[PDB]
Amino acid sequence: QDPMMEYKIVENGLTYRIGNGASVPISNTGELIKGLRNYGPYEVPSLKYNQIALIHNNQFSSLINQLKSQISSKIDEVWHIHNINISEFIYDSPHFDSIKSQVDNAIDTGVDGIMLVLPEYNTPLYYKLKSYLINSIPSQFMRYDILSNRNLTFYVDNLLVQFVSKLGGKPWILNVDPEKGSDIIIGTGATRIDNVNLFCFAMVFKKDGTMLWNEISPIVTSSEYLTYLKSTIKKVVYGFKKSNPDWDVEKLTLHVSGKRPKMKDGETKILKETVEELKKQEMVSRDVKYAILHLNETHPFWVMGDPNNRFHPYEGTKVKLSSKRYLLTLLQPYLKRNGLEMVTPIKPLSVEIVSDNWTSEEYYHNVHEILDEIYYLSKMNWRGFRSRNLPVTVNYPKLVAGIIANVNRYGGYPINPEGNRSLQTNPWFL
Amino acid sequence: HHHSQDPMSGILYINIYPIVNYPETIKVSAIPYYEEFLPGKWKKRIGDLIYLYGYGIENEFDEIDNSNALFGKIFRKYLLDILSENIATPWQLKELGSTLRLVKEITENYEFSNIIKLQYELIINVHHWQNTNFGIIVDLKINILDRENNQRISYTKIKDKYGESVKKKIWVSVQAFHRHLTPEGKKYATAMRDKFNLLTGLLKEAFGSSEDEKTFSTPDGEIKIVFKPLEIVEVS
DNA sequence: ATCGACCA
DNA sequence: ATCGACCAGGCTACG
Ligand SMILES: [Mg+2]
Repeated sequence: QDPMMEYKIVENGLTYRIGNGASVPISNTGELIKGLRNYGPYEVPSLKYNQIALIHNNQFSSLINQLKSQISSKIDEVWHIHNINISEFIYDSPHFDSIKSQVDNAIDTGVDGIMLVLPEYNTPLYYKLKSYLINSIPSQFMRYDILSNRNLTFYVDNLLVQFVSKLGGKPWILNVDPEKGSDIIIGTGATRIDNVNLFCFAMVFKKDGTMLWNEISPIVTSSEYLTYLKSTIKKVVYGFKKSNPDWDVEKLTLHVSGKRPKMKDGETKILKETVEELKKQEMVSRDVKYAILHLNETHPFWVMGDPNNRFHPYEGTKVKLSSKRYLLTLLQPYLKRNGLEMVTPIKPLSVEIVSDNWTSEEYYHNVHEILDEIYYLSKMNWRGFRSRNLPVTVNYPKLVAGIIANVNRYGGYPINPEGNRSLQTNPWFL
Repeated sequence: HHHSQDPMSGILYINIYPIVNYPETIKVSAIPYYEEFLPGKWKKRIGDLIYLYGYGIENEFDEIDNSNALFGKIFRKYLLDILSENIATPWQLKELGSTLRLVKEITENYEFSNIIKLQYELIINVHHWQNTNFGIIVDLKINILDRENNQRISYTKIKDKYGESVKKKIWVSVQAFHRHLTPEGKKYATAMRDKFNLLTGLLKEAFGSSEDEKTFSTPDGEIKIVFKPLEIVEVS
């Protein structure tokens, strides 16, 4: 069973669930946009004020009117968000104080989200503003200088995917067999931000791709990694459990990723201790079946496939490198209307099973269920319409790390995440 | 020796090149670990023993076979040490440890090649599957170097020092030399196939092999590497 | 920061 | 990011 350096392909047919009980196929942006505009997203966000603030420095600009135009029509026609008005706030000068004034002015009027335009590529200003907004209101940033030479129709309708998600909406979820897969998947690990400092993360997902809870540790040194890794994971399950008391977690999977201290034996030890402690504390089932997997997009392997598929392997290909390590093809060239697209070479994902408490008879059966699940989770991405060559359990922590590292590097506002409920349950990182 | 028969349309290929012949028994000799020990060729620390092998063997030694778990631990490093004595010009050794790294300056013409130096870097590891199956994993990076300095220059500083135009064309050139894009910076239909041909070509040149196979010499016996990417079949 | 990739 | 994206029919764009 499971012969090595052979390959098996995930059984296909996975679909999205977009609302009105409608299912569209994956890997077809045209079908998804058609479905969204006929049946809406899986969940239109319920808003307080039905009001969105647009902040910019261009008074009576034509492109600002075209932008506001595309936003207003597509938010109603594609995403079925009705009766939204867009109030404009002009900041006199492109500096933090001036822009923060208009931001705070927009908060005082009562808005559900802030769409802010900035003139150029200013990394410190962007992250100081982003960290401020993250602690206050859902926000979506834009650059004036780039939307000049873009087709604003593709620019806006792609931009709205993450903004609808930031407002609490649910663009689409995965259609998954309820009898297979994990009850929850915990993406956890850590990411170095300096040569010396790092932070731990843990993010709880349903098998349908939705994020239920997420926590980050404070910025610490590598000597404190294992301690905060255990504390971070326990706090995300606490938050998951209090918001889902009715959920007996009987199968659990841990997706460990991130460039982190090289303590694999110690990390596995502590992670197994954490699950046992959660068992004692009745956060998961007393007889929970679980597995710990290491997911890495960085590795030296490349896989070449069919000449009719741009010499690429097909989606869901599972190559067995060795007894407990696999290469998973998450993404492939996709049919567009007039033929197959041209791609730069696509690298597979390395998956290593590190620990489990399964019996020998169910081992290989369970391994391929969570390998299939890793591929399925690679089809959940609310950052836009194009697919990401990462499972959501690794993609979203990487987005969190990009904000944390840059805010720490350029001097933005601290996230203060544990206190805010919105930050724990909303994809503020998109 | 050990012969690997059929090691591994619907056929896939991986950047692992099989060592179909290798000595089934090797000479190994162990000594207690000492804290002044520093890693190097022909020795490998395993726990609190330091195993000597290959040219590090002198008088007193044990002989272990591919059935022993210790064989794979040592042969994975002893392989790279052997390959490191077989580098052909213009390739040079850059680094040797648990990974073997070779470099050559790219001499094909590319605009801005009087200020910016480019170098293929083959990154070589050893894969150990089944119980008796070994192969070399080869990846390819391209290093960007300021020719004045012979020192690494990032994409940011090139734009700073030499202008944004220069950086753009250098990036496109690296992608072209990687066979990820056309020399014109455009995605094309055979990129993955041409990338695999480039790996196989640079690898055969780095170890002075003109042909599909090549045999190398070890004190225990002769190794034989087949310079064709490993095949992956769909399970029955 | 539209996003999508990608040495250590 | 060096670049361009997505529907059926057919105003070959837009949807
Ligand atoms: Mg974003």
